[PDB]
Amino acid sequence: YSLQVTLTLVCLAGLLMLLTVFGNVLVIIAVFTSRALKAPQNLFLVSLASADILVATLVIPFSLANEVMGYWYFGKAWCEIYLALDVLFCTSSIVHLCAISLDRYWSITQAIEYNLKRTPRRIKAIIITVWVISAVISFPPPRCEINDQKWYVISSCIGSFFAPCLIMILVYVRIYQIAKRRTRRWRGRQNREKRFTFVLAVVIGVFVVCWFPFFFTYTLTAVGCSVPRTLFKFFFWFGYCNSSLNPVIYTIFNHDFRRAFKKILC
Ligand SMILES: Cc1cccc2c(Nc3ccncc3)cccc12
Repeated sequence: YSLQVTLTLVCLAGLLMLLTVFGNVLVIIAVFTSRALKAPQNLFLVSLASADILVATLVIPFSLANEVMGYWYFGKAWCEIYLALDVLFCTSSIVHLCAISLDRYWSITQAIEYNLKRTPRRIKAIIITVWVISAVISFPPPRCEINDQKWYVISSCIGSFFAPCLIMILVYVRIYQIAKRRTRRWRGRQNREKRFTFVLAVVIGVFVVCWFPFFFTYTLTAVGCSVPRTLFKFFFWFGYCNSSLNPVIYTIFNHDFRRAFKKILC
């Protein structure tokens, strides 16, 4: 492997881990320290931040060690569990994003009924269901490689990314259509149209641009195309990289969160 570039790589990934943990814990605090943030829907954000902190703190070094060291030095008793835990954490983050999107959609449409049914008990039930589905989809599993079973890989990739991606796309397309239909003083309204298009396109695009390449390229390898070469590692690294940005997308566009972060910083 590289002799000085390894220092550049290890340096860069430590930077990544730092940024991730920082932002996610900032959220967990703001959310836990802000009275205006005492809403049942922010439990999803808290769970997502906790999952991302766990992944960044523990899974990254083993993958940072791998590639860098160049081989799996830790106990072979760990690859079969390291890979599964990585899969579980990433799928849990994705499912948390999808559940947050679904809650937003159900709050925007059928607002009265869903507000009647927005109990913290239901919020916790959804959180536990997400975690249990993440555990179920990760229950099946000098070197360590990811699983290569075609059927298992295809099923896991499909049910862990493609379904939540489609659900998020549909829900946010519906939300965009609703906002546009309700869009029609006038300068403020037209400014608001532009603002919402943005906040949604960023949310719709960061997740896709960060995960679709890996999962696409992942299946491509599984289906047999396997054209991805080295770029897969870059696509792989884009995915962890996506987690660090994840809290920013979901918290910056909310004033109650902005002001809480400003208070915390100052
Ligand atoms: C099916 C599945 C779902 C979630 C994560 C997985 C993973 N780990 C990654 C992959 C991309 N970025 C960060 C971590 C490896 C192999 C399969 C996975």
